Amino acid sequence: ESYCGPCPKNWICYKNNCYQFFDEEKNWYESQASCMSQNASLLKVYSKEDQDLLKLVKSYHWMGLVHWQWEDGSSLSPNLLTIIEMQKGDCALYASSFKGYIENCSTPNTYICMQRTV
Amino acid sequence: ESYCGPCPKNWICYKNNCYQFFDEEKNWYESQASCMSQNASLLKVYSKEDQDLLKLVKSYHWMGLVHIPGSWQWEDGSSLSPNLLTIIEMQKGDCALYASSFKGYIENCSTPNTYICMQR
Ligand SMILES: O=C(N[C@H](C(=O)Nc1cnccc1-c1ccc(C(F)(F)F)cc1)c1cccc(C(F)(F)F)c1)c1cnccc1-c1ccc(C(F)(F)F)cc1
Repeated sequence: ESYCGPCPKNWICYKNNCYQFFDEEKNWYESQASCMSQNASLLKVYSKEDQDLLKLVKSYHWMGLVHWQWEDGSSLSPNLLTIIEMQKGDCALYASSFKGYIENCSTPNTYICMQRTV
Repeated sequence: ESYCGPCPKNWICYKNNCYQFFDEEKNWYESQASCMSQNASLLKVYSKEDQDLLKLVKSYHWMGLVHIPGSWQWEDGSSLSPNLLTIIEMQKGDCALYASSFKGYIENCSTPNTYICMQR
């Protein structure tokens, strides 16, 4: 047993990360700004074990991966995501299980915001 | 305060409730026993606000709602709140599957289904 967080009330907490799904479709840049306004960033995938809840995510959602590195400038670690071509573009949609579909950054999509606690 | 729980280590926490999805298909009675083995119960729906994450649940899963011939009641013996679930009959049964958004499908208790456990 343990506690999870800290997270704001409207976020799912899993292994001390906070996740929130946004159903209003936006391009990658507008989604990034939305997460920032919530003291967060777009989903960053850094651990298959500590983020194994992402195996259960359905549909396709902006994550913070750009052409590959994350918003915060950090690199994509190997053996975390299978990146699959789909549409010509420089952004990627998260899909289960641990897949990234390359997508046009200007195409509206739903998105996942995430806050790390440490 | 800003922490959620307590909950078992690898469960999801939301508004101080803990949830775990089980992909193994079991009948209602086996699912109930599985949650109890983990010091939990099958999903109980009490608030569309506190449990609005249930709007995002895909597919159908056992919850702790049973018919006692009476009315629909939860495992713990408490009553189903009105205006919470829309109950839809499509099989002869005394048990119910949760489906989004805030629906309960009457289902044969013996039919294997995936299930959701919950702890508070
Ligand atoms: O992924 C979407 N739904 C699955 C789903 O239920 N998947 C299953 C598939 N097959 C079978 C079962 C599930 C499943 C069933 C019950 C639970 C339970 F234990 F919770 F009870 C969890 C999973 C999902 C995944 C993680 C957490 C939750 C939640 F906790 F909210 F219930 C739900 C989904 C679908 N449409 C739009 C948006 C989403 C979505 C996107 C991001 C996020 C996140 F996490 F990033 F915020 C959450 C939801």
